[PDB]
Amino acid sequence: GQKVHPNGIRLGIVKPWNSTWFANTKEFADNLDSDFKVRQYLTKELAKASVSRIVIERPAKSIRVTIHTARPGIVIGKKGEDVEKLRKVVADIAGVPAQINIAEVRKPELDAKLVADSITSQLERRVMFRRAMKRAVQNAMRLGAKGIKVEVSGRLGGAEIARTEWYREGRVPLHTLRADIDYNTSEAHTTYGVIGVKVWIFKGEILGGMAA
Amino acid sequence: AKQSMKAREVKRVALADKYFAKRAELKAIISDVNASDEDRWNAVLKLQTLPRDSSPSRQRNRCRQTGRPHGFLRKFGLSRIKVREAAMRGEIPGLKKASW
Amino acid sequence: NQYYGTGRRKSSAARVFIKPGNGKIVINQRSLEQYFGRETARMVVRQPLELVDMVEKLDLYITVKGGGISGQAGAIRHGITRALMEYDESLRSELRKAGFVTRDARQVERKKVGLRKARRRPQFSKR
Amino acid sequence: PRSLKKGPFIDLHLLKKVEKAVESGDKKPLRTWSRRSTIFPNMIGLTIAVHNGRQHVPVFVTDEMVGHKLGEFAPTRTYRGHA
Amino acid sequence: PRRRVIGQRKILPDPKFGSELLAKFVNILMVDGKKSTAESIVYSALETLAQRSGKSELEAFEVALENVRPTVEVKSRRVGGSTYQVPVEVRPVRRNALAMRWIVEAARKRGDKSMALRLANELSDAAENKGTAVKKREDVHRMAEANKAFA
Amino acid sequence: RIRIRLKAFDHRLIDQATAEIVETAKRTGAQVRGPIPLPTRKERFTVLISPHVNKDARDQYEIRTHLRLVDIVEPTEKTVDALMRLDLAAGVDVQISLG
RNA sequence: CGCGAAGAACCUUACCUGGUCUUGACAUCCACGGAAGUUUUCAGAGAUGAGAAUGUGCCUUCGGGAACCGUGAGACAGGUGCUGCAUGGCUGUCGUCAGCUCGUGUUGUGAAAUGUUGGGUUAAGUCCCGCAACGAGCGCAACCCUUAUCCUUUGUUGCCAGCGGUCCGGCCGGGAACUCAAAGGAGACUGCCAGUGAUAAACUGGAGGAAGGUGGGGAUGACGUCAAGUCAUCAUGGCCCUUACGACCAGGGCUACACACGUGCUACAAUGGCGCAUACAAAGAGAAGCGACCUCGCGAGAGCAAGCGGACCUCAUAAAGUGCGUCGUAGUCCGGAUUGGAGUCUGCAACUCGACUCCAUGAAGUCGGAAUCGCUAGUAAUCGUGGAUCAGAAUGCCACGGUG
RNA sequence: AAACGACGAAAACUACGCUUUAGCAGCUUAAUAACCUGCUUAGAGCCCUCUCUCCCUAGCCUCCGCUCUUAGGACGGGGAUCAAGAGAGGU
Ligand SMILES: [Mg+2]
Ligand SMILES: [Mg+2]
Ligand SMILES: [Mg+2]
Ligand SMILES: [Mg+2]
Repeated sequence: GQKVHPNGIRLGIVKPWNSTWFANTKEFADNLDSDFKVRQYLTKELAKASVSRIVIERPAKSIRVTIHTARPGIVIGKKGEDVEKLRKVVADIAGVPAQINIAEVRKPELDAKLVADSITSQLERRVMFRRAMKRAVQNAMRLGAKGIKVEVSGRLGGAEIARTEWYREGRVPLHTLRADIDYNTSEAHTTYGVIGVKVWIFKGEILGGMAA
Repeated sequence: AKQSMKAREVKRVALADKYFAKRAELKAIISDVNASDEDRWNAVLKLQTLPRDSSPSRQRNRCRQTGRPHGFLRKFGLSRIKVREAAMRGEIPGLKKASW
Repeated sequence: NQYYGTGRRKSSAARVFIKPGNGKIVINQRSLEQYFGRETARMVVRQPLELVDMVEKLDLYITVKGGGISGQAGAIRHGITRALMEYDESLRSELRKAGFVTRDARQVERKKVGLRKARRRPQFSKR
Repeated sequence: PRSLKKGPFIDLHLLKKVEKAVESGDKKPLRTWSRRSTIFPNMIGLTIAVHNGRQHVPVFVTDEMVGHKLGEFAPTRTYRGHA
Repeated sequence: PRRRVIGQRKILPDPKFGSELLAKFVNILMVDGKKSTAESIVYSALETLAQRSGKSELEAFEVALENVRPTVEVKSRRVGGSTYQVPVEVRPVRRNALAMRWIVEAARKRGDKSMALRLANELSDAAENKGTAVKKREDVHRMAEANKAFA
Repeated sequence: RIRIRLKAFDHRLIDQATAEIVETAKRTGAQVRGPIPLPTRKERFTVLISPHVNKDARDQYEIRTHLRLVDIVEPTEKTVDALMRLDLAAGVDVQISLG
């Protein structure tokens, strides 16, 4: 409750948005709800495949959903028809004609969500929490990142007291307005309660801002 | 986000979008002085025994996602607490913190 | 002829078109006296041509458009200076040696949230 | 207020009940539940028990109340002094 | 300010005749941003005073200010809640400023048909050391010089 | 006689969209008037970020709207078709006027 | 403590009063039947009971299907009920205060220390020097948003520098020097000369400069403190009610009261009120809309009503200012509240409970103890305008410029 | 009033894995080496999936929505199998 949310301050410098179509004060509540529904359905449909980001667009009364994942095999399916099969249901949800795109990420351990994922899975399957934390740190460090701050709140390792713990390797700035700060948060459900996982990742210095 | 209050609001739309023509013509007739007293009285008496909760200006504008009965904004159709988390995540095409 | 300037001050903006002859200052169509009420102002807009001596040897023609007597009164001066400079440029000295060459940036700050007038703060209830 | 040409707001049922009372010639009170209804001159000479939630308070309507609401004669709060 | 020690700011040269003293008098006499009517009042009063005294306007204003010019400021540098004030000499700039502030305050104190008339009447008294400015100067100086054992 | 009003939020993409129509016109025709940027509309909103009670936590956001005009006074047989057969990029909005 | 509540007449909103209910107002589910559905008739204030006039909307093998209703339970609902002493998320304060740590090395047997201390300097753990310290992270600044001089690009709904007609109006003929419009940049960096300081860092002057030492304003709130505040935005592990804490609508009350308090508007009257020429702003909102004219109304606004998702039209002759007159120090031609009545906007309905209006009574109050709070520059202080909430209902909130 | 510290030294998808090559980097006097690493590409070991090397046919298409129909090209329809090679990729 002290630090500012970094995405909301990095929106207008380097970090791209997740919804930037054109509405006029009438249908964006509806567009926002449709985006939320399609994202929450995509999460439940691809809870196994590691999925990090979902972006939306609305060119000329048509919805385009772009998914950035690391296991496109499950979503594509055999003979490349499951993607169209689920495009049918997302088009039914969105009403307007729909199309979907896949932006499979090579070496995606630098993605905030996919680096905060599978550690929730290890905690759920009762793997040691300290082992999971150190594995996540080493995996996020070995790919060339310059710093990952992940915050874990609530019953560390299925404990009985909601405590606060956080590791930090490298350097993770939060006040610099040029540093690419990929931020996300996830939750783990266990037999003893719920745990929160917040992740900041410092990609490095990026000058020139947008337009590559 | 009470479920009991989340149905009355949608009823107040699903019933107010049906009596649009009759109410509009009645308002025009009773607003134009070029009418008859008996006809206007009969029209207002017929209008008043129409279901009360079907009036247009009898429903408070309710938030879309959470239904907070205060701070409803026309621009986003969402309350302040939800528009904060929406603009902070970045789903609003153009919402950046500002500085004049 | 026409040596030109563009004075600015507060949210105002002038446009002086000096030329050679005799006072005949004329602002936004009206003449000086008619345009500017606060006789004070009717001196800021004659100060520059005083530090030289062209009060009666040059002409003029302005058209300020923004702000209020507050600073429109001044933008003229700045300009009458920038353009006076383009008459001879040897005057740059005296004119800077009098403050008539700088554009004052003094603007008007923003009501910040929680305060009530930029700086002033809601009175605090003692204890 | 309301537009001069729109008309008063006497109830469907209240009008029927007062018409029944006036051609039956009964002295029994007529109980009414409406509180935002106006007054008609034809009720002069009748006892109306108007309801405000606590009691059916009686009104012996005079010939000096037509152009206002009958509910002004029956408050809802209970207070006649702090002590 | 403990560390930031600033100088003294510059004011407009008062293009009516040209005098820093006159500019300061105008900008201390004005209130509620009414410098236009304040200038009209003070200039009418000074022009009347010029004929009333027989000298020039600026010279008559300067000598009238000097004749009621004070010398000591009675400040409150006490160590705590206990009452322990101290008189001290005044620098020339603050001296002139305080003298003209007392003049413009006596102008508001004494009432008449108009503020221009009040200013003229009070300047016509400060010319021969009368009115309110000289009385206030004497009343401050007596209590500033009667306390000499306290340093 | 024919004009297009471009409405967007990004000056780094609305310029590309303008280029993709002005070059198309200059290729399948001529006599263009270039991009004319109208005064952008900025709408400000103060939002309380206090969940229950804090009358000090305010955030001052603003929504931008950039408008540009691309008018081709003299059209050929191919200009209208070339500027209407475009695969317009998402996000931008086109108001075309053919009087 | 003008807090949520960015606007409680009913609806509303969770409180109160009467009445209807039971896998319920709202969620998936089977046995099937009726297209869903539109107008009215009635008893009840209403809650929802009877029902008629009716429609048979597109489709497989017609042991029919989607969609919507209806009943029968059981698989289910529902909780603004509580637990912020289970929590997530969020926020305020300490505090944009300047500190909070780590790696290696060194020192002491060791706990531990150095770095982080000491002089200058600053807004600063900011910079320098010395010193077993050397470096690094979160940190103080910058990178982010505007203003301040100048350059180029594009010139419409805008400008008329110059030229022309001209209904004297930029109307267009024209144009891109300018103000303005949005895109990319030059640009203030101790860069300089002098003094001081340790031949440093720095500070002070002055020169150029549009701006000078951070050029000027805003977001960005460092480890941590307050079982700090919200299970009433929301989600949420446990208790909980399951023929009622779930649920039904109508009428009240959240707006009341011998009181005390935070905050602000309104006034104390000669810089002040009464009226008649007359002036200069920025930024905004607009299709269930913004709503020019005109006919009217002492006034609110009534009728008719052009244009416009708008550099086009509306809201919107801004004032303070200014030149005149006038009043003359008086509960005042100050002060505008309470009162009876009148219509108007507005939403089915303003007795509880709106606002506007103008005729009429014209309160209090006449710079206010002890205390006490805000401001260091285009800021205090005054004047008006604009914006969101919403059928209307701002002295509250957020912004904007003028004076200064 | 309480607050211990033990075993990714019980690496929990292989992202096909499985092979191998140059440099980088953590390591330290400078280096190597294990791998501690990712990281450009090479080739095939080895399981692979798809279009194939089969033939028949000249299929073939596209502005006018229908048509013999016109420069033309990356244009291309049915039936069982694959001997060994070749493009891609890895549900
Ligand atoms: Mg739990
Ligand atoms: Mg020191
Ligand atoms: Mg300098
Ligand atoms: Mg409403």
